[PDB]
Amino acid sequence: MLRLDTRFLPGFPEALSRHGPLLEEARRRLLAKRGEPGSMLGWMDLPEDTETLREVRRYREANPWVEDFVLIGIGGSALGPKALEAAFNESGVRFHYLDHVEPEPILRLLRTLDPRKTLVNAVSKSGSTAETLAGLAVFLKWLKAHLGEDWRRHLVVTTDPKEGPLRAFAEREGLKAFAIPKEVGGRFSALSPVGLLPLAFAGADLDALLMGARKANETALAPLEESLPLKTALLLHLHRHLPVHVFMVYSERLSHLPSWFVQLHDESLGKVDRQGQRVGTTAVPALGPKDQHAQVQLFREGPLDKLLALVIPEAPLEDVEIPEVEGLEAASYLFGKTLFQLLKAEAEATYEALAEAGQRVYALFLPEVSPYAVGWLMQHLMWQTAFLGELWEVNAFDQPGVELGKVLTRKRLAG
Amino acid sequence: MLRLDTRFLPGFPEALSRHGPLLEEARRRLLAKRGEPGSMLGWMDLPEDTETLREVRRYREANPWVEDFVLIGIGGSALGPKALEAAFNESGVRFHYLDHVEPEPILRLLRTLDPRKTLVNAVSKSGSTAETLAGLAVFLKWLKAHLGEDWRRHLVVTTDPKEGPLRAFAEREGLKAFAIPKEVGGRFSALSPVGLLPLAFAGADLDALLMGARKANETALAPLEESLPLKTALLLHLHRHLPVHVFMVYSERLSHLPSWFVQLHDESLGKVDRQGQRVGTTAVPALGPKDQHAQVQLFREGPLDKLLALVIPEAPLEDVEIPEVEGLEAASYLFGKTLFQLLKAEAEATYEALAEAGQRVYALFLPEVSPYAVGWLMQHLMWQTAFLGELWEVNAFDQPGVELGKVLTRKRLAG
Repeated sequence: MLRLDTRFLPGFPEALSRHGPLLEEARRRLLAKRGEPGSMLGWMDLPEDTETLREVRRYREANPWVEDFVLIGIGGSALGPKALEAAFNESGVRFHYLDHVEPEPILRLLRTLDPRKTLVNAVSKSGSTAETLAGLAVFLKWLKAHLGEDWRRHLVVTTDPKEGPLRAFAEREGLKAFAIPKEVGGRFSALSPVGLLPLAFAGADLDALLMGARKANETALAPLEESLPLKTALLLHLHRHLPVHVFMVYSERLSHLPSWFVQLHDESLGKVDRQGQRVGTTAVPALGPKDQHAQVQLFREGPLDKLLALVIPEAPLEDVEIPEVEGLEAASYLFGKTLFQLLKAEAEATYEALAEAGQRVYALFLPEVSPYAVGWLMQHLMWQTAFLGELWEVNAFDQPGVELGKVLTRKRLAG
Repeated sequence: MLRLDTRFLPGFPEALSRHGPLLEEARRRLLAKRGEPGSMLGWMDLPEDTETLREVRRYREANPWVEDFVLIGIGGSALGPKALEAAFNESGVRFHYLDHVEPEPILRLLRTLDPRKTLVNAVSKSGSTAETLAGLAVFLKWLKAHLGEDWRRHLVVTTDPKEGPLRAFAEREGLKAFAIPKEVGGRFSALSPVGLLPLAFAGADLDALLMGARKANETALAPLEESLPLKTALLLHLHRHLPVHVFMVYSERLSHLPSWFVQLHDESLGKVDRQGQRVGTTAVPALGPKDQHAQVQLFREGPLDKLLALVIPEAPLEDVEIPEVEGLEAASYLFGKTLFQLLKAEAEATYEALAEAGQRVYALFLPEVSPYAVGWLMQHLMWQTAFLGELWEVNAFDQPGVELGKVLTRKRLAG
């Protein structure tokens, strides 16, 4: 059960009632856009597509030879997969993310990977993302050079079902391809094959992941008092006057989740509203307890300009008891305790410390770090973001600001 | 040679001139503090220690059996090492960082690493950091159980030369130990054995790293016009009221540098000044070009409340030509160009786009990503930060805010 804790924000229950109408209206506006072509709300439906999932799995089982999975993708095509694979890799398959174009790290891959054991997954919604095309071209030459005509079995594409150069290339070469639904933006595509394909090779429980996401869907359409997504949307809305929103996760397995959320929040809400005003808060990634040794100092004695969300697990999947050390008595207070016990204590300690310093902070508790709880959390955050899009009167599903950089890049490349 | 570019900040030359006296005094105040025990300015001298790096090299050479290096450390004892090792690993030795206490990831390491090929490095300045003592306890049991009498050779300690439980433990057990100078704080310890030891096993050029840092020391003492650290200190100072400071690096090899800077900036300047006021800006990490697909959208159309610094390399160490692909004509504009050429184009393009959007942005150019250039950059930033400590009238070398969390943690664990 994903649980919202606002022990340090006493006025919330009342503020929720007060803003009930506003929230109901924001939700009404969003839902009224479904089915409308181009509204980009397809991410709502991904958790219900259990058939594509079985298809992804079948393909994975038909290719047990894969030892190295090279995902050539950037942004929405990489952050979700990275976040999920780092947390649920049970298969031992090695994942390499080409979410950049710096030559050296890529040459190292070409020189250390066995072509016969490598599967390249080119991922891009439009299929024309510059970085991905560049990386693909490099890996294609490599594949053909080492595998001859047997290269095609080593390249799988994930892109729009009909449009774009990747789709066309896949059709032309008879390559296996998965689809990113037309109405699903890259930023909201984590639960589509974008995330499902690599997770299948990672041997994660895809069914549990989607089960969690479907539960989040239920909370999104539930009565206000049970609509967690609307509650957290309100929390951010009520603190929209604070420029920074910190997303801190107390888990190493979920070390890549903060980055995924930063993109979700930043790219969705950093927009010009209906009123022509530049809006959006700055999402800042953090991990616990490591960031108690990097950013907490600032949260504690720096400006009171932040709204902090802490994601805390309540149980481990497999704990470890901290053993006694002869000759190291200074650590005796730890002996007998478990690592998760230390993890949880630090999370609770920091949560309190942040509140004691006057910062506005709340927590989202996860029963444990599992596909079910994480799928719930991610889908929840996508809903949160979508609702905020209504409350802030912006288009939460586009990204007008990234176009110029692409044009200027082409210019400098050509002349 | 590091290069500062302020092409999109036309009023900077006048501002530098006008604030000349202020900057000169900030520098004088900092330098006047040297010599005085407890000033925590030992990081200025690390580049001139031409004895310790030899000792580090000899130790490494005497242990060519290491295939896996497990660094148990957090915050200042982990970020510097991660940033450096990720950028300069030439040996292929696999590094594992215990900068957390979540049970599963650690259990995975205990079950997949070969004890005979593993070297454990416990790093902590105080020697009593909770997370590190817990991680060490666990690995100690593991080492003893699988290595017998030869366990001691697989554990090396990096801590204060005289204080703390780690120092005492190392002397009691006859373990190899390296020293973090008394006057060197954790977040300023990257060029001490904290970073030198792991870098040695990574096969990187330690000498070049310190030489580059020495160059930065020179710039810190140079005439104002040539003192890059005082110039960037001014830039951050002139935007001290803006809540956010983005640090974006256009390199994958340096993917861990932003995190290192965030701790350096946040923990040092997020303080209560001498007038009792809360000060400090929020450092936000970013990587190029991947963040053009995640955070740039917000920088482009969101609030103009940031000062952005872009770190851009000017040359690759080894480039890669993007090969033409038969059947992928939509990518022909990339054929013939190189990966670095693309990287550079995107960096310049984004730098300009950010300025076009009205954001206060500047760039720091590195000749290439090398120990020399990066050592220069890191030392430059430490000076920048120390100068800012004077300009903002705060103690940039302590961290009062993290104590409560530790106290509450012990309280929780006890009961």
